[PDB]
Amino acid sequence: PNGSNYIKTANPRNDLRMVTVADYTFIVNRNVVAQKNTKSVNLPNYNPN
Amino acid sequence: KMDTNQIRAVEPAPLTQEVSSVEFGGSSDETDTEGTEVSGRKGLKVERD
Repeated sequence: PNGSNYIKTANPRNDLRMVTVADYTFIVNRNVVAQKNTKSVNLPNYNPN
Repeated sequence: KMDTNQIRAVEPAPLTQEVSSVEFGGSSDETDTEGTEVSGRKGLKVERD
């Protein structure tokens, strides 16, 4: 549902690392670099004074 | 010359039942939010129908 673009990999053998906890598995694409979500600030400007 | 009953009719300010205080993070737990607060393998497990 969220979408496949995380799995899409030229060589998935080296790039994918998973561990299966009780019910479902966590998946990492080694090449995909984590990125902070801009434009999701808590208060947009909030002049404190 | 004042009023005799006016002094007696005056009453102090009423009771304040609750005193406000700082609630540091981590005190709140097990609320009714749909967001994942269930912890451990219990949260990961999903029942089969």
